[PDB]
Amino acid sequence: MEMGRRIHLELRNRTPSDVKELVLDNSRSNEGKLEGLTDEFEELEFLSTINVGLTSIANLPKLNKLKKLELSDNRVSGGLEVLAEKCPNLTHLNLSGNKIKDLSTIEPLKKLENLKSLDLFNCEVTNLNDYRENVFKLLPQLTYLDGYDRDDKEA
Amino acid sequence: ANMTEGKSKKPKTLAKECLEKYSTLRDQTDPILIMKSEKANENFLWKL
Amino acid sequence: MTLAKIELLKQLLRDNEAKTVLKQTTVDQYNIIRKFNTSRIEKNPSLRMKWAMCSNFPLALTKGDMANRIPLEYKGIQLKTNAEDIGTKGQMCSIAAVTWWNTYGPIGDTEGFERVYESFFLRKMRLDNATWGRITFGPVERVRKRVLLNPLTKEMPPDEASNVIMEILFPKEAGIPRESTWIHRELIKEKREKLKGTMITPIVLAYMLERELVARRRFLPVAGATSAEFIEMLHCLQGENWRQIYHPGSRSQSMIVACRKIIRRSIVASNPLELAVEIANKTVIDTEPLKSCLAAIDGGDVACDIIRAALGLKIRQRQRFGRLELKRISGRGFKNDEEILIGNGTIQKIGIWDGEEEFHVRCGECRGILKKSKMKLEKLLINSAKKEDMRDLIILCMVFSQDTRMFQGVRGEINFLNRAGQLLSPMYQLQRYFLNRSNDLFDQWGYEESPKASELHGINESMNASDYTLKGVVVTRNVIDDFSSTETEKVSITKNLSLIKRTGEVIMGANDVSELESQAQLMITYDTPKMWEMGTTKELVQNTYQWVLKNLVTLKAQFLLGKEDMFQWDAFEAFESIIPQKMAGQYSGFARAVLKQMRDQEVMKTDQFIKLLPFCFSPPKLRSNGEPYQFLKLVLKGGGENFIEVRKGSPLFSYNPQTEVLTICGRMMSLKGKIEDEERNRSMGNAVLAGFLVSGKYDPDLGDFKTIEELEKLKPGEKANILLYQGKPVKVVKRKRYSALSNDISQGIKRQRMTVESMG
Amino acid sequence: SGKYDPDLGDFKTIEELEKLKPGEKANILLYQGKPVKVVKRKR
Repeated sequence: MEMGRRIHLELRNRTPSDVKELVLDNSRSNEGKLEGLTDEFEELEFLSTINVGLTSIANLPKLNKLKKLELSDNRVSGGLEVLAEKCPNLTHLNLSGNKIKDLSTIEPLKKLENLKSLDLFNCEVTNLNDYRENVFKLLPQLTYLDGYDRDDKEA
Repeated sequence: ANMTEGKSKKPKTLAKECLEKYSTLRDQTDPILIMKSEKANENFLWKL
Repeated sequence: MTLAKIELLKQLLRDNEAKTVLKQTTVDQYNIIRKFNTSRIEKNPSLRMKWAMCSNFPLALTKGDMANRIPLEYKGIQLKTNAEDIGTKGQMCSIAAVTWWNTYGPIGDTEGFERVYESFFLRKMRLDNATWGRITFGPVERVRKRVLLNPLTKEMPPDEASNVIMEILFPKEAGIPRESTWIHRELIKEKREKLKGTMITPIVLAYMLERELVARRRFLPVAGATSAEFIEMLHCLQGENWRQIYHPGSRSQSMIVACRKIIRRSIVASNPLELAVEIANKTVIDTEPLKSCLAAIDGGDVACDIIRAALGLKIRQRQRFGRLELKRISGRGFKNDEEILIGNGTIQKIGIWDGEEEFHVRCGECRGILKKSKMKLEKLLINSAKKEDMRDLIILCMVFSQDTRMFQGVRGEINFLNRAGQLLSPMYQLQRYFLNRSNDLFDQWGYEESPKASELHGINESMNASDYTLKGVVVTRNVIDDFSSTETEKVSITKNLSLIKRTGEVIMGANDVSELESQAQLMITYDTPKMWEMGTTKELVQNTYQWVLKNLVTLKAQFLLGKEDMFQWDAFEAFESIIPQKMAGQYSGFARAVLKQMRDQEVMKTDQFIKLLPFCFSPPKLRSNGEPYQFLKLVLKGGGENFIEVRKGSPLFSYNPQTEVLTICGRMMSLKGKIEDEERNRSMGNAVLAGFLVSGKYDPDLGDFKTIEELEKLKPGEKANILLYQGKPVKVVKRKRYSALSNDISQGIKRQRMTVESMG
Repeated sequence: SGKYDPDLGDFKTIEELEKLKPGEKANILLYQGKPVKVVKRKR
């Protein structure tokens, strides 16, 4: 199975601007990328990339309608500033299970202002003193986190 | 966690109530072994 | 070879004797024909083998092309000869060629041994990983017991074992699969897949499977554990004057609980037998009906024995009274009604046994011999096994003996019932009274001097090995071995579940079962609404989801039609009991709207369909305007963890599509995927020639016969010409459904009794 | 709005009360043996 097969199954061989969500899960990728998603995409709301072996974020269509994106179980470790230049309209961010070394990796999210929830589970950065407080004062725009900002609501 | 008024109760009753609240874990009979010690036997520990 | 087969057949028929015998003896009679061998068995195998090993070519090689791999003489050593043979019609050879083959020659495949000889390698694994301990040189007390020599993958009776073996490794000759392949479908498919890819002779595999399935049991002297794993090593573990510590490298409690629940459910109603058997054969334990472990173990708890009697199975004919297992030794007791005053002052009319009698008595781990006369216990010999078991044995034998002292020792009252609320006979009422208050007849029974002797030593009322014992009771420091001649004699079953001998005598009563509740260590999934309206909400949800899952094909087919008849199913009525009354209607309306949307504007999604279907049993209550209410969290009775998540999953229900698995009430089940493709993968076991019924005779209109692979090509409802068993041409029709004879019989009985009651 | 209804579930902690939504009814406990049933209000 490949990203192309998932794209064909979800789109069912139709125009790219017909679905506002994608499910790219359990898909092998060339050197850890997210190919199979052409830049021609114009409308997209939800994303899902799990067990894709994504190692970096360097290929992504420019978008202005996406609000949620899901990355998990990946060895990606690099600056995410490119998201601002690609789609500065993210509201739900999920990095659960990813591999991030230190706090500097999550710095480039400051320039994004629409993010309200960020998820980081069993991450090497999560095991630090005052990581919760340090992240909060580092990303003032954030309104939610792993789930315990002040209360518990569901996405 | 099992919220309580604040009364003092025997540990056995507290454990019983806590397992009742999380009944799914208590009624687990098929173990999905994840890791094993070099010498210990998983079956014996699970049965215990 | 088939041409060689036909040529050999023609040559054999050329003689008139072959023609007359072949055309005379039917296929069934073939067995007799085979047994007419010379039987000139060697008188002394040792001498024969010794002589043969010194002969030039004792080995009898089968004619073939293998010999060309090896010369008739290698390195100046004679190996094989080209002289003809009369005994086997092959060639002759010597062990020299065998050793050379072990040295050089063709190299075979090593895969087959990984799985084919699974039992032997499992034995080796259990030996290697076992942990040894100290050795206790002191004397060891051993009891003679009927033990299973070797562990079994799935114990089954010999006939079922043979049928399963044939269904596994003999795809042909599989006419009309019985009511045994569906029970063992998982074993069938597992062994079929494992043994595929081999080239060993089929008879070897058949014998190995027979060893792996058919049970082997024997009388052995054992002390301690008794599972087959320990019996394998009994030769090293045990010892007349030495013992070793050994730890080799469940369903029972669940079946006990299920049988007890079935007994309690059926007794309260009239005609308990039919209802009990319906529930028993409609029950399942995680992969199989109850006739998969009941038929495995020998005997068991009284409830299991009664259920087996209700079903078709063999039960040990020991007399169960409360917990006592009694085996008569001699004497005949005349059961005559008599009026006896009880110690409480009341007078009861009950049956008493005139005449002397003796019984071997067992209870848990306690064995003994009891000798009783009418209205009196005479003698009791026991071994020290356990305080609880010894007390139970003493009290139960006391009550059974109907000793006048036991009656005069009553002090309270006897008006008890069972969990079903029924008044029992005075004997069982007294049993319960004395067991509840053990220190009632013990105090006034009277004491007897200690058994002054080399080994015979007494026991006091407290069960401690203390002298000044009870009148009659004696504890011998020896081993009492009892319960011989387990004839499994013919036993009848009355409607009220109480068994009786070939004569009118009663062996097991409906009330022998003890009213003790436990927790099923496994998923006890029934198939009848009547049963599961007892337990907790989690059990109800699990059973409803299992009912939905089992008959997924029918529900999925009815979904396409789009009619409300699909939702008005009795299976969900019990579910209605665990949904809040004030809000169940809103759930039903919301789920109905969601499922209509699913049918209209999207495609199949099994997980959400299963999740949302059951809540629609109750009538809907739409919004004032008319639109359905919307929810995302269905609350259930008990609150807290008893709640369903509409979106992805919850404690009671969570389906993961990455691996396509289903977790219900903390239990993982394999939904390979969706689609009739996954339906057929579920049907990947079953049995060869299971989708075809028999109808008509040869009917040569179809010409020659067709194989199973070509049989599948035919569309449902066609007619095909096939061979049944060893020949027997017949005409068959491909089935359009899956059948269950037990369900049909149960429904017929239900209709019959409904008619009887309506006329009455 | 009512009284103790075991069907609705056990008593709800402040954590669940704070995250509750208007128009939803819950159960609370004043002291040992005096439970009560309450409902959220917009005002």
